[PDB]
Amino acid sequence: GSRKIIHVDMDCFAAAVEMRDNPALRDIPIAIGGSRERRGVISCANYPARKFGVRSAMPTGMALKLCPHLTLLPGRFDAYKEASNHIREIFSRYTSRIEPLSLDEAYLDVTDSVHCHGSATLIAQEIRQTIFNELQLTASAGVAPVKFLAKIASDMNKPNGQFVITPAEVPAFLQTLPLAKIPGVGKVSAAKLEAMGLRTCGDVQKCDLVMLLKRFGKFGRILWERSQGIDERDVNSERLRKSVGVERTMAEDIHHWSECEAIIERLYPELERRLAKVKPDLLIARQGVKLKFDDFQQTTQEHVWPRLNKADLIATARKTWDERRGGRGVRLVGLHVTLLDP
DNA sequence: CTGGGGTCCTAGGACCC
DNA sequence: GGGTCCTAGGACCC
Ligand SMILES: Nc1ccn([C@@H]2O[C@H](COP(=O)(O)CP(=O)(O)OP(=O)(O)O)[C@@H](O)[C@H]2O)c(=O)n1
Ligand SMILES: [Mn+2]
Ligand SMILES: [Mn+2]
Repeated sequence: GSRKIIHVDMDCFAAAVEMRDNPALRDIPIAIGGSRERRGVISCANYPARKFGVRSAMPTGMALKLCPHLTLLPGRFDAYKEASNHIREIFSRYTSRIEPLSLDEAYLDVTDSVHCHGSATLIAQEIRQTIFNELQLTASAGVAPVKFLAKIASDMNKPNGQFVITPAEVPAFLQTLPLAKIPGVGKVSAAKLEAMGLRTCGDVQKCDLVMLLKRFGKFGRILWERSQGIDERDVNSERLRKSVGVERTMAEDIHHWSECEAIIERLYPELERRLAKVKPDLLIARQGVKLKFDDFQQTTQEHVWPRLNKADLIATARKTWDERRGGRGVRLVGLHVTLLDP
């Protein structure tokens, strides 16, 4: 049919929760990210900091080259987690059809709700307001007939605002929309479809689908469907965690197995505790390890295995350390585990 | 000067048709 | 010629 979707997105989420519990940071540049001593990167940044040009996923070295007086915080999870619990409860009051994406996001299908006389625009306005009133944080909304447009619109108005796209607005909206804003079209593909001349949807709309399944396979279909603004994906509230990882990047590389083993001794207890919260008996499907060398190439060894076992990890890492390092430094060691199927 | 937590997609070989 | 599991890797998102 024609549904009503509401992408809610907390505005620079982890930064906002810091500014509220510490109003001193309200107007001075702040970021959450690992310190440059540790080779970290920026998670999020307040608006005083984005002035300078600091964005998420930026190396901390560069965040300070463009904003020296940047206050760097490590980050507090629950403070973000507890806040993200509340917003989800607030969604619960309006629908049960809630697809949580990350901590600050949520797709909401409201097609079958009469909370605000069946107007998605108010329901969105309500959640944004009632989140503000009880958590003292601001949120932003995107209303659309489908999932990906509701998300694009949530960044449309950006800070403490919303943006609505009706089916009559859609065909014009997609003429000028660049492929890179379509969630799932990141840097590499954006660069590639453009080597073929395709920068906006409207360029793809005049293209052939037979060939787009040649050059891109399945991804060419998804591209083609939304360059057409078709998106059948349903708001699923049932998705579960499939895997639990713990990984670490160290200040200066390591070159000897004894060091790598010393790291594994310390990340295993965290992986145990984390997996305990979900499987108190530790039964799993596969476990494995992950190295990242200095040439940034990354390798994985993982094999079917019944229960989180410390000694098999050290074993498997050691074997990977031997036959795949080629005597390069390694900047990252990590442990992984794939959950059982239920 | 490049995190840490994840998701989904691809592809070859193995296994069992 | 199948499906499906197993494994490794890559693009992508917050
Ligand atoms: N690469 C990344 C990107 C995001 N994050 C995490 O994602 C959160 C919100 O996502 P987000 O993408 O919405 C950013 P937000 O802070 O909310 O800015 P906005 O107001 O424009 O939406 C941040 O608070 C970070 O912890 C990360 O850890 N690594
Ligand atoms: Mn956000
Ligand atoms: Mn978000």
